[PDB]
Amino acid sequence: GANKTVVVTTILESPYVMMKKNHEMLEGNERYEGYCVDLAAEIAKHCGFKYKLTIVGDGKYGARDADTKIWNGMVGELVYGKADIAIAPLTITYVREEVIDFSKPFMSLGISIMIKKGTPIESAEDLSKQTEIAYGTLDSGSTKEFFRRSKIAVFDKMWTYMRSAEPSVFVRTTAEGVARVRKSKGKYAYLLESTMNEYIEQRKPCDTMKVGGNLDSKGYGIATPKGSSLGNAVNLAVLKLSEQGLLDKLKNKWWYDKGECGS
Amino acid sequence: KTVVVTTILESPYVMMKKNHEMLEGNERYEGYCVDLAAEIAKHCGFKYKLTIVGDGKYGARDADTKIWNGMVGELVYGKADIAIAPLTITYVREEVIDFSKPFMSLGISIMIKKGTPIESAEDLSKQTEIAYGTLDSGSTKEFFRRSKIAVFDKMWTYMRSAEPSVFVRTTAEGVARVRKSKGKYAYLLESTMNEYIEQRKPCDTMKVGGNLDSKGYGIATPKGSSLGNAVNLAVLKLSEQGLLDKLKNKWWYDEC
Ligand SMILES: CCN1CNS(=O)(=O)c2cnccc21
Ligand SMILES: CCN1CNS(=O)(=O)c2cnccc21
Ligand SMILES: N[C@@H](CCC(=O)O)C(=O)O
Ligand SMILES: N[C@@H](CCC(=O)O)C(=O)O
Ligand SMILES: [Cl-]
Ligand SMILES: [Cl-]
Repeated sequence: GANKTVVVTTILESPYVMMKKNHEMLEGNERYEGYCVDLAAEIAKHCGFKYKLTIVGDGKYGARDADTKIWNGMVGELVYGKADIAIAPLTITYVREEVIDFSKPFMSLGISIMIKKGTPIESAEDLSKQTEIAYGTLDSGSTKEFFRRSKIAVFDKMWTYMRSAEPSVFVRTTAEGVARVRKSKGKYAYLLESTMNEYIEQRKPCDTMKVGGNLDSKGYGIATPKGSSLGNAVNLAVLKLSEQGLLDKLKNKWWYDKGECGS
Repeated sequence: KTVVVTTILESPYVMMKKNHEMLEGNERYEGYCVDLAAEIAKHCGFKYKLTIVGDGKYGARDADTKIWNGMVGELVYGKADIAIAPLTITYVREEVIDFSKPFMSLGISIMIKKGTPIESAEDLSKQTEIAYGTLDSGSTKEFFRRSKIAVFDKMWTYMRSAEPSVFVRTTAEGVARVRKSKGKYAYLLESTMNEYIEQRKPCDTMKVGGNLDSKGYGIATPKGSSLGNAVNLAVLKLSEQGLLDKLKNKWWYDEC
């Protein structure tokens, strides 16, 4: 049929998608800025479609309820036909690839540790061997599923602690995890993707840091419903933008050019 | 029936075993990609035959004839069913073959003989005493040829017309040339192979600077192959189980 506006699901996650300072008087895509906003514009230009950015209603990345088998978050938006494409820091995973399609990765990341500066923690093994410093992850995301599923001894030990910790060590948004690190006087460490860790490390008040190596190695992909006619073009678009150096330029723009913690 | 796997002799991905002359079939070979092939085939449930690519090339399309050579050509022209190798995911290749999600990350990197006064690609571009080049018929050469990025464009203009040729036929020859040119040759190659060589005797090379780009190796299949979906899920499964990390540790295991 005639061309239709593509519905893009995304999530309010800095610096991927952020409200512009004057958003209260703006409409449509103009309300937003950030890495994924710029990426969405590039992808759409290369694939030749118009689009509408829509923030996912439940503010979640996407997990499958064990009871009802219903997908929530952005994955759910794609699975149930509420969006045509997800352009967001959405991690490529086995269980998601079973139900949606992913482009080749546009950004690499690994699970990493965020501490308040001066916290006596250097590694995941460090965390697993003590109890004074609590630690947790985001809900409904790939990091929590990583620990839940891991058969690796250290990570399994961490999961058995996290799943039963009281009060809950899990948070609903990345921002909540960051606040919890900043406010807990070194007694909370946050497990999150290295991309978000490195971003926060450059924001005032510059009181956090990433420690140790990454726990795994993965990537974000642009996601489409299985069998979507958009998948092929979007995939080539990602590889073209990568080859041209544009993805590198966008990361520099949003992570480091705008960094608040010096040169 | 039996899946024909095209691969290439490239340490530590695929190597001839000691006394391979008395061995046969898949048993002749060892390495990261040999182990990976075994895991993939187990998860997908097929039997396979490892075969070394006839022309010993990764794959490039000839400008005139528009014929693909190397492992890419073997997939394009139906000589193999799947490629399991350090085969780089690129735009131009994705137009003619399919790739799994990446099983290993890499970037183009600089190898120098230790003590060479080079810190970066920018450094290389702005001098002429030290010659530099890349592998033939591979993604690295194609990257520089295609690049509009100013430093890389400048490097390409020099490399394409340098005499004698700065290009080499195999990775081993690039490394040998670095080691024998007394610091007057730098080799542009993927960080994976750079890091591997860095840890092997005579310990006289090193990787300098950051990587020039960021990409990955994928398992490749002909377009519309029945194997694509299962292979892709198998890679992600192996990744999440931590086995790709274990295999990297094994074959890049630490001479220096
Ligand atoms: C090589 C590690 N790995 C596993 N396969 S993936 O999850 O598609 C991925 C994506 N991006 C970078 C790395 C990466
Ligand atoms: C994020 C960079 N990037 C470009 N897209 S790719 O070439 O499919 C790839 C593969 N592996 C890691 C990274 C990677
Ligand atoms: N990128 C993750 C969310 C962040 C996290 O889980 O740490 C996902 O797609 O689920
Ligand atoms: N991995 C490369 C070969 C090595 C190189 O080009 O440096 C390819 O697939 O072409
Ligand atoms: Cl419309
Ligand atoms: Cl430039």
